[PDB]
Amino acid sequence: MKINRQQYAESYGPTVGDQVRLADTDLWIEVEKDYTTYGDEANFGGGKVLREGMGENGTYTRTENVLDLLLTNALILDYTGIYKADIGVKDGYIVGIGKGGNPDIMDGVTPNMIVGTATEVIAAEGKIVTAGGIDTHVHFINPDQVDVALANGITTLFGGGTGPAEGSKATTVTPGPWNIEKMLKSTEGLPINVGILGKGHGSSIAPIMEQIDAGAAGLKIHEDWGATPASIDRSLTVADEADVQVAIHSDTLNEAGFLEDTLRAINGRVIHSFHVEGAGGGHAPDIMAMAGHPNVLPSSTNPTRPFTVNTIDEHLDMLMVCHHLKQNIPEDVAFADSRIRPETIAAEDILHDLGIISMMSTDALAMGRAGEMVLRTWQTADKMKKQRGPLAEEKNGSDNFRAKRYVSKYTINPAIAQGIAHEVGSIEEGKFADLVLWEPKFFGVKADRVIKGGIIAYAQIGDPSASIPTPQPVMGRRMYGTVGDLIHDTNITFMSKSSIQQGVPAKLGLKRRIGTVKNCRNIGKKDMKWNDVTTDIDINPETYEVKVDGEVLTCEPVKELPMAQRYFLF
Amino acid sequence: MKINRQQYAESYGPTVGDQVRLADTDLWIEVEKDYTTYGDEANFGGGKVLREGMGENGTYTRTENVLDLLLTNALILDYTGIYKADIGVKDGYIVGIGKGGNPDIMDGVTPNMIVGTATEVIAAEGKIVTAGGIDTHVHFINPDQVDVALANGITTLFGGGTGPAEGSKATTVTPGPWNIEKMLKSTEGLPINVGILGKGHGSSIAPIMEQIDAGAAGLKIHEDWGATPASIDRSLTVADEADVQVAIHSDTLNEAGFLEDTLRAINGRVIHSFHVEGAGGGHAPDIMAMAGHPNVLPSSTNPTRPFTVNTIDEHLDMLMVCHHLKQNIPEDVAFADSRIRPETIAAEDILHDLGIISMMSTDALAMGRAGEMVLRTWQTADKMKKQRGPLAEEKNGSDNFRAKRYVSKYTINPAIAQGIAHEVGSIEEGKFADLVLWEPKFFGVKADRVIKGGIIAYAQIGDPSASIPTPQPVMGRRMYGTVGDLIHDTNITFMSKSSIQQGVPAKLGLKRRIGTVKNCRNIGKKDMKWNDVTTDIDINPETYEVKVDGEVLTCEPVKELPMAQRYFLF
Amino acid sequence: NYIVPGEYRVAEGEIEINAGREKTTIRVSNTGDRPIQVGSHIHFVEVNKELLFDRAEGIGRRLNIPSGTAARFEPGEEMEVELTELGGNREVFGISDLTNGSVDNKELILQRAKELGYKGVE
Amino acid sequence: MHLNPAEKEKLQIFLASELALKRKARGLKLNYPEAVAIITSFIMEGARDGKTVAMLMEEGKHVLTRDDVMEGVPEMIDDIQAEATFPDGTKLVTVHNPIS
Amino acid sequence: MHLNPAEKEKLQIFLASELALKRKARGLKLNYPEAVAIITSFIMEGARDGKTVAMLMEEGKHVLTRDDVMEGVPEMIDDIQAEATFPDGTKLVTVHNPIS
Amino acid sequence: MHLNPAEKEKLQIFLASELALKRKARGLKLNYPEAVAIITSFIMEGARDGKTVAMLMEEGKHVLTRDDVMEGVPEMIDDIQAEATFPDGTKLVTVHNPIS
Ligand SMILES: [Ag+]
Ligand SMILES: [Ag+]
Ligand SMILES: [Ag+]
Ligand SMILES: [Ag+]
Ligand code: NI
Ligand code: NI
Ligand code: NI
Ligand code: NI
Ligand SMILES: [O]
Ligand SMILES: [O]
Repeated sequence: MKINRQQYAESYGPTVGDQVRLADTDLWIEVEKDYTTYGDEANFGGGKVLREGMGENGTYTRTENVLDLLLTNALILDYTGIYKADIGVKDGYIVGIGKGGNPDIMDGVTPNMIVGTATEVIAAEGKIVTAGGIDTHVHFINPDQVDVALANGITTLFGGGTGPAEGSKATTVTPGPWNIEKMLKSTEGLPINVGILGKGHGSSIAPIMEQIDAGAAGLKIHEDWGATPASIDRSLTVADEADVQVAIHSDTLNEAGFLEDTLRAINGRVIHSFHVEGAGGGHAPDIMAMAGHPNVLPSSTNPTRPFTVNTIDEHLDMLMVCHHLKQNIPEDVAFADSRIRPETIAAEDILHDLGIISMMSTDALAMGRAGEMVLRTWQTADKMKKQRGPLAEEKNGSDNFRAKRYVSKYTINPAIAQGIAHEVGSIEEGKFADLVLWEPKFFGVKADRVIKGGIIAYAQIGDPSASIPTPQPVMGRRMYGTVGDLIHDTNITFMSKSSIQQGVPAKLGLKRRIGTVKNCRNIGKKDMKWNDVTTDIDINPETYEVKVDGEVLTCEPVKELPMAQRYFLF
Repeated sequence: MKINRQQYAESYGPTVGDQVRLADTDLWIEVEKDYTTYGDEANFGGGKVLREGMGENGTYTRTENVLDLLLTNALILDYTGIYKADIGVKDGYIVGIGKGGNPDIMDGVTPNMIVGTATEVIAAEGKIVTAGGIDTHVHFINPDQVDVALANGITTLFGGGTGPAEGSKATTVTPGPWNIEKMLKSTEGLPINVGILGKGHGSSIAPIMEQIDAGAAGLKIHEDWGATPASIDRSLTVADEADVQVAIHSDTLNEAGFLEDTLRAINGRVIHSFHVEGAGGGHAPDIMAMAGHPNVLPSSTNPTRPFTVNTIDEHLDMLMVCHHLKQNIPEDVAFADSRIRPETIAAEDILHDLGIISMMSTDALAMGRAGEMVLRTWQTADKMKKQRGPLAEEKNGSDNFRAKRYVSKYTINPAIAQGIAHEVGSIEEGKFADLVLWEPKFFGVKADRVIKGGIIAYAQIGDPSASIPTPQPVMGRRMYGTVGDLIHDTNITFMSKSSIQQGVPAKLGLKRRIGTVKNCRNIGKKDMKWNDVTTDIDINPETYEVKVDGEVLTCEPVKELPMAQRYFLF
Repeated sequence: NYIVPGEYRVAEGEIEINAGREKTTIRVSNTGDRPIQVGSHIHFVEVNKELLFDRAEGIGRRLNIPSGTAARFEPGEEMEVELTELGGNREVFGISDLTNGSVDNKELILQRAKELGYKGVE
Repeated sequence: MHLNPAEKEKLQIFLASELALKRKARGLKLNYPEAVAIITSFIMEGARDGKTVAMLMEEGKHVLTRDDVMEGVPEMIDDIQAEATFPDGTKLVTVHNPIS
Repeated sequence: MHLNPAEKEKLQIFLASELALKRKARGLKLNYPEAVAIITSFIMEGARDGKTVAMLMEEGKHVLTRDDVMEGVPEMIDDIQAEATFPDGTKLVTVHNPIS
Repeated sequence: MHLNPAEKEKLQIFLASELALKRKARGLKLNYPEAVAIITSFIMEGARDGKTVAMLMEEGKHVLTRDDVMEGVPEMIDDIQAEATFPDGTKLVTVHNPIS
């Protein structure tokens, strides 16, 4: 008996060779392989396969290769591949990617993916499943920002702040032992993974290091605290000792140095360059040249992503409002014109497409949008396909190569940069079960369900008084993973090895899962999945034109984007 | 000096012989007796009786027969009676039903109902007071469902789920030790009593029993997991050992047996039959015959309650949406026609009226309405009075007999079925102070105040910025019982004896009151208060007509209900 | 170039289910007065006692239908179905408690079926 | 007023519908949430008028047509579901394929 | 805008009043929450107009009559209370027995 | 509808704008939150219409004049900021000194 490929895809989701459109973009992903055994597909419901003695095993106790949760028939989109599999979760981690069910009667069952008495089922047939997004440029300004992040598929927030204090409103900084302790306690109530950055400023080691020992997961060097040679040098000396990452927003004003001075202070040590294009901050006009260096892990923030007809007008005024600039102070106008540059914003689109900028991030509530990292990644990929054509690496008319290059920018690459990819950032066996289900029609726009540590934390779901959950109004809502003590077991606080060794979690009474930051001094650009290109980036100081391999990088701004007015009420 | 009966009832609430209309129904309850001493009624306010040296005792410390809380002048509606009393609460439990005040100067004071320095006062004059509702068919899908339940007077949720996972969206199941532990922790944050059901599926004892040992309060057998003879048998063997209840949603498809096969597997052991009418699930077409058996504790879910002109059109389409049925697959149309039956829905109204179906429940967010168990109980009673007339048992032109038969369906009977009636389900001395105040005009529609463990958890109250609390907008709001650590002391997590003996609460750090499930293997239909009828129910397999004592049970659907468009904004 | 958000472009061809397993056609009759619907993955010998067929021919087998679908038998209906072989370890536990081990133990399965009145033990 | 949770939520649908209707009146092609909001509010106001579930299942397929909405919106909406208080209590309406 | 909690809540009353007025305009007899919403919003908009508490205590008894509302609604509403910002700050208005 | 947090919040701005416009239509001088609500909703509805950021920066300075608002309101509003979905995605509009 045979099923045509349209009916097969309707029932079980797509299989090998089938393509799926990403929302209302021009981007097509193709199923590369499928772990199923055709006819033994797992499914749940009335008269379906996952029933006792059938696709559900009735013999094995939970410890005996039985799952706590099976996602059936998932279309995985990950740096590791675009492929069809069941996903098995146990003790809050991904334990099996393959074929779930009952070895009693089914062929091809992955041995540790038994559906048993202990197993919950999520139907992923017809869904795209990705890793949770890893946002490494978060300002903690307003707790309302967390649901905004969850609604667009973000599961980890790395950054800093104490709420809407001016220090926090400009910089990803939780400064000093006391502010760090207070925000680790606050974190107990936030339904998302968190890591806190200390102030990467000082001329003595001790004031900087004591933040790492207090429970910071990294440092932020910001020009608003003095992005001087000394603050850069001391921060990186601390980071090399403590095994944590340093993020930098460099000296835009070129007050104590130009870019070459900042690179000399770094002295070949690993650093994460934030908003590397420079509208969000950095050496005017040539900061984006950072992204060519082997020791630099370069991220964009999201408002420049991608280059549109309203970008420049919006950014010139945003910078006026953010910096309190006056239109009748010539030095303010000159500063703004030196910082907001169509030449570097247009080049930023192409550097993303070429794998020269490795990461996306938000700059949430300081100069960026908490719920638009995933959204603007795909809008950029779609613009680049329209303006540059399929990449040479593509086959079968699919955009799989571009889809793996771009999904890496907000999943695995930030995780690697931060020293947390042992826990999060990809759908791989042994990693924490932070998973986002998307309807293809809503892909990258509005998440269906966000799984945190193997329990749903956030869902687009309807009327709580209704007979069924699908009636209006369908909106983003916190789910049982956020409630009571379950918020502790489904979320990770990432901390320095030293703060963990010194017992800070017990001292502060932290109940959340504790994640260890490690292995982020030994990495470089080569470690950025699908985004590992080093090259000489030339930025003309007079014209701001960007050149790579002697070729000017330029593209036009677009009048319209997908993943925009078809979807949003405002 | 004498007071006429109109002024008496306005000042103190009604007294013996006085009748009260239930909302906008045709149902009248009559005060059967009054514990007061006329002239010594308790009341609180300026120049009122509960003042030091007067109706308040100024001598006794709290331990010396003094109450923490007195509800003055309550009209109790309970399986135990419809009568006027003061209700005294201490240490979160009902300690006295009788006459409160000061034995110094008042006649007839119940000895442990002293109003003292330690005593808070709730005025219940002109209110109806009931037990909190016990909903034993809850799907834990969306935490927003809890306020919906509180707003219609529900105080205990028994069921299962992990949030909007497909397993939980179809079945009242929290599967396996890990999911159960995670949801017991979630429960710490839910302002309502909770008991969790495990998966009642397997062919070996150990995978089922380990859920009871992990902290489940019972099991659910659901056809979506395989409602086979084996899963039924193993679940009941576990339940008989563990002293917990089993709920069943039987094999609608008759795949492994017909009703007589399911009854043979049960083998005379006690079981709770969910949605016994069968629109919500079960052997097509004759599941409702379960409700005639002495070992079956039968509940309805609420969307069939009662039979209205929109019921069938609504249910046929609801089942199409719920099951993903296609109108052009003849087997889907045949299935739907075999399951949604006016003959069994009409008979269900009369079986309720006759005391043959013992319980109501919601089926919250799977196939039923979280906030309409109480609402639809009274709409059914009102329809039955209009179509069948006063029951023969009635006296004085009151509906007291019908009111006790119907209030039992959502208070005491589910509590007895679940093994929790030692703690909850009625207004009796020694039970937990879960109490709902109703204005008669809103009775069964919108609760005034919901008391949980002797503290108000939920109230219809107005503008929080106002001089007084009655200005608009008046809406359902969480009260201080829900806030901080008080949510732990005012709510009960119900658990198996074995999980309690094995120290699960301390292992998981549960701070809630722990309730023990017990005495639910030794009971049957005879134990269902006012709803204890066993009889041969015949369901014609060709016509679906229902007969009891040789008589076809049929009634018409109604075009209008009370407790509907007079009250609701949508 | 009309855009349907999230649409599929499925490849050419057909998906063969249960490829390479033996297929068997049998006649089955619902002798009962209520409808019986049978899922794709129930051990076929363990279905409702009132379905009459050669029970031996259901041992070690299930319906050769797409995963998660069912065959429906109206009251009194007789029709042919196609069976495929169980796979994996070819063991069945629970369901109607007729097997509880290898599907190879045909005589033991049929003896229990006959004693419990599963119609068609020949 | 004694608003319960669902009454408080469902006020939002009426508001979104009022916003969408103003956008349609100034000549915009409506987007996905606009279209859903208009048809949902229609159903809830129909229940309040005392229409049957059967009448609203029919009418809901004629509230908006494909020339009222953006490219792809018809194909994004498989169905629209709403629960409202009819004269005979709360019932579920599902409008299947509301826009062609 | 600097909205405080009461300003955010009281927007809901205006909305419920707008919904109720549309239901009255298409010829429905109004129910309990509709009637309360209309009279409440009247009071709050009256305060904003700079009417006195005394004027609104009188006017609120003539916003709706028994032929505007369902059977029993007049007798369900003992009073309607609202606090609003008058030219002389927040004051409480109670309209007693607003519908006969 | 799949409303996200910002969509749910921004419905409130449209509502406050509708309330303020009704107050202006019956001849009231508008106060601070009314004025902000009207100009904010104008910007968000402009984005929905497909105007540019540059057009709304100009137009927003002519929605209300000093004779529409109470004494001191012009000088209380330094600027009005709103983010909305333009055809090219979310952008920030700031209207500087909207009322003189
Ligand atoms: Ag800025
Ligand atoms: Ag700035
Ligand atoms: Ag259903
Ligand atoms: Ag269903
Ligand atoms: Ni920066
Ligand atoms: Ni920043
Ligand atoms: Ni059920
Ligand atoms: Ni259910
Ligand atoms: O930034
Ligand atoms: O159910």
